[PDB]
Amino acid sequence: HMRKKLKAVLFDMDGVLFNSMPYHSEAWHQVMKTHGLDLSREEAYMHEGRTGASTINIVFQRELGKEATQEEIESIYHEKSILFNSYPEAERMPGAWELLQKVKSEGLTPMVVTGSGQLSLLERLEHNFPGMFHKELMVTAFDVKYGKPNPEPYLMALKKGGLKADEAVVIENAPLGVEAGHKAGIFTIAVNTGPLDGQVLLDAGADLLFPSMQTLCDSWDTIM
Ligand SMILES: [Mg+2]
Repeated sequence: HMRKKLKAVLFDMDGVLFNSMPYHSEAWHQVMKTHGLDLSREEAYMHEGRTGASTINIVFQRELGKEATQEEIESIYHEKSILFNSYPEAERMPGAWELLQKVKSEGLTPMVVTGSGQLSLLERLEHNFPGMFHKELMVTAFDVKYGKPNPEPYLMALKKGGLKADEAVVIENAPLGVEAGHKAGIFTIAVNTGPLDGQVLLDAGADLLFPSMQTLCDSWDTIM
């Protein structure tokens, strides 16, 4: 019955639309090294979904026992962007385009809800997923004060789309993201695209779990 109440599907970008997480984790790891801090690739994955600013500050708290200054945030963030974009551009997660076609064909509105401030990725959405997304139906780092795992971004999305929590579904791949969608009170589907135990996504409050975007796409008509 939830099924025909649906009006919008809310996608995270990294690890859901683009296969960028290998790169994000590498870039975080490396830029932290340069600044003289230990952030493993694995921990970088655990931070997926946060804004850059929130990530940097938390790493500073866990490692040095203090806040990062505003200048430290901008400086590390700029460098992280350089490192990220110095890799061959991230490609589409297999299945993402085909699922978006299924979503659109069912008359549903695609939205992006992301902690990303990476303009290279944000501006590539249209080129990769043509006709799917619009700026006014997106939430990015630029919109939020807190970001995931706070529900704030997902609540902003509902409002931007003029939706009620029961008129939406969230597609997330990372625990902080699942958590934010869940706390926004939205039915949340986890897709385990990363190197994580699918359990951690269930623990974060995911209503359904899939191993890949392809599997999710294949089972889209089964979902209720
Ligand atoms: Mg993600």
